[PDB]
Amino acid sequence: PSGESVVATEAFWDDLQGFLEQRLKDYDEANKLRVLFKEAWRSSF
Amino acid sequence: PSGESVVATEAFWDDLQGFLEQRLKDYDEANKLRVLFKEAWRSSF
Repeated sequence: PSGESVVATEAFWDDLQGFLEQRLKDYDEANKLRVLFKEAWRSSF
Repeated sequence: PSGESVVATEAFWDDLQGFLEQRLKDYDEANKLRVLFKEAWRSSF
């Protein structure tokens, strides 16, 4: 992986939010960041 | 943690990029995303 196709996966963002949940201790906030970061990644194109 | 003060830490973003490195298998790409996502988080304010 060069680092893109995996980022384009729901699995990536699920685990990404999983990490966010671990650190932030908040599902909803981690969810907000999952979306925000994914949209930022979308703007990376 | 409500999910913000930890996100405001370099440690958070370091581990965040660590996760990105694990999945993406690329330090530079993971770094790009660390910055991008952090700037997105900045725009969350």
